[PDB]
Amino acid sequence: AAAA
Amino acid sequence: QIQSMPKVKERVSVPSKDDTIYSYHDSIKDSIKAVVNISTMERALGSGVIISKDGYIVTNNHVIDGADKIKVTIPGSNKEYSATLVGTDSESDLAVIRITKDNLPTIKFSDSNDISVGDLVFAIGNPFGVGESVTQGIVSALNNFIQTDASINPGNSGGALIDSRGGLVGINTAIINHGIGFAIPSNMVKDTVTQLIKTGKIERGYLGVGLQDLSGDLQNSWDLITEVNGKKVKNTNELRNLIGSMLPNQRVTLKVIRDKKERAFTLT
Amino acid sequence: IQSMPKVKERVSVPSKDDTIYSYHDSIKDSIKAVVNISTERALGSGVIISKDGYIVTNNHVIDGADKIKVTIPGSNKEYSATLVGTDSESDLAVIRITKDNLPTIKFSDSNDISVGDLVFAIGNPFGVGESVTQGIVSALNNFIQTDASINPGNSGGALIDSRGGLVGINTAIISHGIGFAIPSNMVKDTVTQLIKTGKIERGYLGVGLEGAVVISVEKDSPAKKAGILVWDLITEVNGKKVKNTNELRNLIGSMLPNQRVTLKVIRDKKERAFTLTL
Amino acid sequence: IQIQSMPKVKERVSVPSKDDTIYSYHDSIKDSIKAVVNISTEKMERALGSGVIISKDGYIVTNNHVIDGADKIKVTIPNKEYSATLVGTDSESDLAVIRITKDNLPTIKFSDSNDISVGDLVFAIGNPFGVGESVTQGIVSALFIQTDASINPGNSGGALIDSRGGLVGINTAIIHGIGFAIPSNMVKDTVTQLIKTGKIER
Repeated sequence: AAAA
Repeated sequence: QIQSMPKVKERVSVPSKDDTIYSYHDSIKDSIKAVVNISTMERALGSGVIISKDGYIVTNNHVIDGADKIKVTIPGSNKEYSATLVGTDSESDLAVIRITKDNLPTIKFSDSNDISVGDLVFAIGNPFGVGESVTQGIVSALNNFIQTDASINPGNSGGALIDSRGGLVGINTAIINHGIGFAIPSNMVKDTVTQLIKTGKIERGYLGVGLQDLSGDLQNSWDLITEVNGKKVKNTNELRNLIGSMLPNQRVTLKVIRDKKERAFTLT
Repeated sequence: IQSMPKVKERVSVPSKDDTIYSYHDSIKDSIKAVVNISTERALGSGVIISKDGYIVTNNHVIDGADKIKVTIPGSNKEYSATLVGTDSESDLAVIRITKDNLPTIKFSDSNDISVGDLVFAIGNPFGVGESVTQGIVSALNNFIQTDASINPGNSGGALIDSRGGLVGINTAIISHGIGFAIPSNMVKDTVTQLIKTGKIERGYLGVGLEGAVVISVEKDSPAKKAGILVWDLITEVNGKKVKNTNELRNLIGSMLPNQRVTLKVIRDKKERAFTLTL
Repeated sequence: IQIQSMPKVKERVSVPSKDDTIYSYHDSIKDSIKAVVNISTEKMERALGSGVIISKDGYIVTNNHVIDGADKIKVTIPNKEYSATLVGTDSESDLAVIRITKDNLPTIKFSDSNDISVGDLVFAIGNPFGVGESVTQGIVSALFIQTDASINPGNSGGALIDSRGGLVGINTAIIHGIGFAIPSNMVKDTVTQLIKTGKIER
């Protein structure tokens, strides 16, 4: 649900 | 001034021989051996499709969601195999499981981006681990989701949607009549089951910006917390980053600085 | 007792590794003429008739629509359409858009089709893409019965043959696994009479539910002027005796209006009346 | 993993693309339609179901549940109104045999149901309301015989024919899109005993  | 078709002179049917029948069996005889049953048979749950010689299987996420001891049955044999969960994508309704068997009949993937409406397709499923269950139809509509007038039911869910070559064009997905069913396209299935087998789950990608589309305010046309910006078609940017896959490289486009920015989608 | 020779051969489609079996080439051109009927959310599909801008639909697709809009499948966006006519008794209606060089649906002879003909039901549910269904001709009566799924997306859309020629216009009827469509000969006749006049081939119908019971007598109608009160039971139109309501509605529709007919009414006692249909 | 993709699609095969010819299964199912009768009662919304003629002298097979509870059964051939009589029943197989008093009736020929396979083209013929026939196209889904052709109360007791037009089964409408039918080889044995003896022993 998140990263970069 | 209504245009009209010529008069119908001839009428072509199937072979009119008293000796021969018309069938689709040869076109589907091989793919049926790669569609398996999935149980915990009196009380079964959905079907599945073998995708690897060494024992990897695809099904719907809703087919398996909740079970504790997944068992499969293969066309032939009649022996039950213990299956272990590999991955489960909730958004795509896809899951991968594995059994300990070699030289299994596998299914070959067709390119779901080369199909047209009207293509002959077959929905294969193994609802109760005793035999097959094929339904016939056509590709009704295209895109993300394949609509077909072939019977897609809980018995067929998780099963194989093949073309006339037996190649997998999608995975059946029963949702809740209209006589129209849905199937997850094979290209999407191919990408998901690789990520589920390799990394164990589906890794998306996240920028940290809220997007919106321009309609009347058309002008000339960070990461950790928040932002509310615009972009051209604020639907493709979310798909480009969800496919960006965790910690890659980033490119962007101009407007001003940080918030109230405009991202133009193009290259890498 | 009589049995068949045991089957020896079994033929299929091509099914080569390079080759798929697909009706796409047979349906490719007929899809372009199936547009979407929008209001002001959309709910229906239509077929282009004139090369333009004349479009056929069902009458119940637009019955009570604020503003007709037509999304056509030519990589185009929402056109504006005006009403041309609405034949209530045939569930047909025509609309017109200001556009030329449009794909037109060539009509096929509805009297040539027989049970078992390969047919396809094309629709345009939301203006984003077509919606083809595959099936055969299930039965002929006065509509067409099809086992190809007819749904609200298909309603007013094209029912075609293997050549891509219009054999019917799809009509959805409150949900079975059997769909119905209006024959193409009836559509072509009803559409031409709608683009010329307002299309009408009947007079009054002041009636409703031993013949047919009158339920309502419209104001300023041939039935009221003649003296047909409510609860009258029309038994015989001219000479032919009427069994029920549908039999009576057939006779009044066959008459080209503004012609003289005498009726037989039984309000406890048989009372005849001469009228002039409107 | 090692996902095995298939070759790209190069060519697309359809039906004859001629503008003067249509593709249609009529010439194959026209003869079998003549043998599928309607089954109503004496006391239009009198319909019970359908049946097929199996002998030229008037034998008709149908479902046991179609005629369960009737005065004497009225049969309509695709003609008008013929009185029938019960020859035999078998609720286990859900098959019934009735007889009308006509001659040289259109007969239905039986196919060996042990030769059909999953994927064979089949048509479900039925005479729902005596005013005409109703046919639906599908395939053999599984081997009862499972099919994706429509099997509704109008088809119950009617014919399930192959591409030739021979009987591969008698429809049974079990009140999604999975109809059923009793294989023709079992119908062959059941109607033979129901005509000989009153019913089936076993």
